[PDB]
Formats: sequence, C-alpha cells, structure tokens
Amino acid sequence: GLKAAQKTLFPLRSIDDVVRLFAAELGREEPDLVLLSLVLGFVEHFLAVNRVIPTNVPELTFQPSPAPDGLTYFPVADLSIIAALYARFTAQIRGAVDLSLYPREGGVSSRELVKKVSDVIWNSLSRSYFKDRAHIQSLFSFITGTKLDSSGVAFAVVGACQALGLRDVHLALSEDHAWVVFGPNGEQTAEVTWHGKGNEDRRGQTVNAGVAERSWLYLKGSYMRCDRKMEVAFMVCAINPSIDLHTDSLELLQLQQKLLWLLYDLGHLERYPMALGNLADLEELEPTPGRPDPLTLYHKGIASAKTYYRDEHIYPYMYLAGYHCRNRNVREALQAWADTATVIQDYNYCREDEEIYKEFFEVANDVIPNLLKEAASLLEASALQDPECFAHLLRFYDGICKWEEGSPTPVLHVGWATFLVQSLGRFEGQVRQKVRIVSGTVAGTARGPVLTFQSEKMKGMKELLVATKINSSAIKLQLTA
Ligand SMILES: *[C@@H](CC(=O)N1CC(S(=O)(=O)c2ccc(N3CC(CN4CCC([C@@](C#N)(c5cccc(F)c5)[C@H]5CCC[C@@H]5NC(=O)OC)CC4)C3)cc2)C1)CN(C)C
Repeated sequence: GLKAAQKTLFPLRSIDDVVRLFAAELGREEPDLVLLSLVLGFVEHFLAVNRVIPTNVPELTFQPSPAPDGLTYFPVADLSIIAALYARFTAQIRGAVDLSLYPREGGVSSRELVKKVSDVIWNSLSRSYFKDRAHIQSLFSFITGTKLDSSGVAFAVVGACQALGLRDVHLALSEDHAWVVFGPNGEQTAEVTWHGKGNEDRRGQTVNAGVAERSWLYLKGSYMRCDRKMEVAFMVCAINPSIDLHTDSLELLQLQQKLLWLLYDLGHLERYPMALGNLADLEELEPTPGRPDPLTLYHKGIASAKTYYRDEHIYPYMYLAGYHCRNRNVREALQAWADTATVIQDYNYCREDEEIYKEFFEVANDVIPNLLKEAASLLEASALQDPECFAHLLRFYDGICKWEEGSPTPVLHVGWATFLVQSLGRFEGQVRQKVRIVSGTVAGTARGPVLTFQSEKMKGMKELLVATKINSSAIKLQLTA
C-alpha cells in the first residue's frame, strides 16, 4: 500500500513536486506503478481532457504560478484524492483475485494466474468507446471512466500484478504492440490486449507465432522486456500533452521533458530507443540549457537499437528522419528513410503490420514527392543536383522491395509505381548516371556514389533506373510484379 516515504511528498502543488515523487519512487527497490500512473493521469485530466476549473467540487483546488507571457493554474494533487483512487484499484484487484487458489512455486506466477489478472482488468472495461481516444492510457482513466487503449490494458495488467504481489510479471513491448513476460527466467510470454481494429482473440496465447512469422509487430524476437524502471519510462512516454489536434499543454510537455531527463540520468533510457527520440523531439521545441542537442539524442536512440536490439527497430531512424524533414535537410532525411527501409528489408509484411505499411506508403508517395517538388521550386533562382540523394532514394525502394520478398500479401501496387517514376524524373540523367550500381567485385579485404541492391526487383531494373530517358512502363511493370 501507500507508505509514509510516499505520502509526505503530497500535496503535489507544482510540476517539480511531481518530478520529486517520481525521483523518490525511482530510488525505491520496487517503484509503485499504480500511484505514479494515477498521479500522471490526474494532472493530465485537468491540463488536457477538461481544462474548465470546477465549481461544485470543494476538496479539489488549483495552484496559481506565473506563466511565461500572466498566471498558470495547476491541479493540486491532494493525498486525499490520490489515496482514495489508489485504495479503489487495490480493493477491486484484491477482491477479484484469490491467490490462495493459485500455488506460487517459489516466487513464480503461473499462466493461469496471469490470465486471471488479465481477465479481471479486461472485464472491468466499458462495452463501447473509441479505441484511438487520447488520454485513456493511465490508471486514473481505468478507475474514473473505465477506458484503456491497447497498450494501456497491458500496463494495467502489470500494475495489477505488482498490487497482488506478483514481481516476475513484466511489460513486454514492440514498436506498435504490448504484452506480458513472466516465469522463472522471464521467458514465458502471454497476450493481454488486442491489436488493431478487428482481429481474433489471441489474448492468453504465446507470442511465438508472430516471432517466427518475421513480422515487424514482434520484432523477430528483439523486443523490449521492461524492468520496473523501464515500465516507469513507458508511462512517462505515454503522457499526452494534446488539448486538441492543433494545441498542446505547455505543463504536460515540460513535465514529460523533466521526467525523461530524470529517467535518462539514472540510465533507465539506455535500453529504450523511442524515449530518446521523444526526448530529442521535445528538446527541439524547448531546449534545456546544459544538455545534449536533439541530433545527439536522436543518434543515442539509434545506438541503443544497434547495441541492445540487433539494429531491428524502425522508429529511431524515423525520429531522426522527421527532424531533418522539419528543417528541409533533404539528403539527411532521405538518408534516414533509406536506413529505415534497410531495417524493414529483413522482415516480411503481414496483415497486422498495417501501422508501418501506412508509414512507408506516406513517405514514398506523399512526403518524398513533396520534398522533391519543393526542391524543384528552389532550383529556379541543390539536393536534386546531389547524386547521393538519388542513391538514398534508390536504397529506400530496395528496402521496400526486399520487404515484399517472402511476404504473403503484396506491398508494392500501381499507386506506388507512379511516384517512383515521378521521383526518378526529379533527378536529371547526368545526376542519375553519377551513381554506380555495383554488385561487388572481390569479397573481403586481404592483409561517384556506389550502391548495392539487396532485392530481385531493383536488380532487374538497374539499367532502366540509370537511363537518360525513363521507360515508365518498364519501371512500373517491374516494380509491380
Ligand atoms: C516532413 C515529414 C515529417 O516530418 N514526418 C513524416 C515523418 S516519418 O518519418 O514518416 C515519421 C516519423 C516519426 C514517427 N513517429 C511515430 C512515433 C513512434 N511511437 C511508436 C510507439 C507509440 C506507442 C503508441 N501508440 C506504442 C504502442 C504499443 C507499444 C509500444 F511500444 C509503443 C505509445 C504507447 C504509449 C507510449 C508509447 N510511446 C513510446 O513508446 O514512446 C514515445 C508511440 C509513437 C515516431 C512516424 C513517422 C515525420 C515534414 N514536413 C511536412 C515539414
């Protein structure tokens, strides 16, 4: 439950008071996921969901403070409110699960116990709500309005176990899906939520099938297996500062940024590539004096993927690519998307991989065509003059092509083809000819850009791609096969 070491830090009257609770919690042997989720969820409710300060409520108060260009009001997180909310969740969990019926084999949770905790959270939810609704991720949401998004159900099942005393049960994460790891060596896996809009009830099953299938959703096995400190990182990354689609809460942005720096300094972001990208994103908006520059952090997110996850992740390269696209750095952006397709090349496109398909489809047929049209504008009184850009674009299509190989459903269709022709066309034949497409000559070493295609489709297209006159039909037909 809630002990004095936690309660004496209440009331949380400012942002620094929230960072203080989190600092203290990250120093305990077992940081309380429930209390930290409800707290984040309480400040988020008043800062983004419902900003209209209440009149009927007497217990609730707000804290004035000077805003940066009058006053800014903060929801005072009274111990009273939060404790009641904490007591509600524990009682609900404890009252539903009877651990005397489950035999703990020397501090080890069994599948049958895990699936029950999973069923408890699952059956507590409302029958009809929008799944992609913002701010339904925290435990505050689960208790106060009983709504949880896909990844939020997984964290609540981990939260609920820690309440029951189950320590071996941890959050498992890919780049678009969440589940649970448990057992005597943390090698047992279990599905606790749903993925996408409309699919079978995989809940309670192993993750083994998606790993062997070579789907991006299961990251060929190199996914994150969180410890308590990483589960806190997820929860912070899950703060949503959006008030609406155009405006965001400055305090929620400042909060998340302060929290990420706390987690970072303690080394808890070393095995979390996307949190580093998020930190960089926020550092570009409001930079913190005496801290690494966004690019340094973007590159730390990639470094983490390379070291701890066999370079099998897409988004650390997407985070960098977004940064360059924001600042019209065409070669640096095209380079990062080419790097992205180099990661996806060794995967196989499955039905459930629609989130990253939509991602590659937009860059190949909306974002890249928009950067090159803007580059063509500037040309009338440089990237289109750079042969290296052309190699990056070519390397990007090589990636999608290799991805399609061995996959059940097609990736490339008639819609992709026109934007390849059009994008090739933005590069002059003199520029395109400066790129040498070489298979290789001699293997290893003995004691004008060069490019090597890893896919059949692009290898067959070699001569057409470099030709002064682009044979549209031949490139369209070859890419569509
Ligand atoms: C030109 C273009 C430009 O700037 N654009 C287009 C590019 S892009 O390269 O197409 C591009 C860049 C960046 C992204 N981002 C998506 C975001 C990454 N993450 C993925 C995980 C996700 C989840 C969710 N939902 C999640 C779910 C399940 C399991 C998980 F592991 C994570 C969140 C759940 C709650 C927390 C978690 N977040 C998290 O782990 O870290 C934050 C969050 C989003 C990177 C996409 C595409 C950009 C510019 N001109 C127009 C000027």
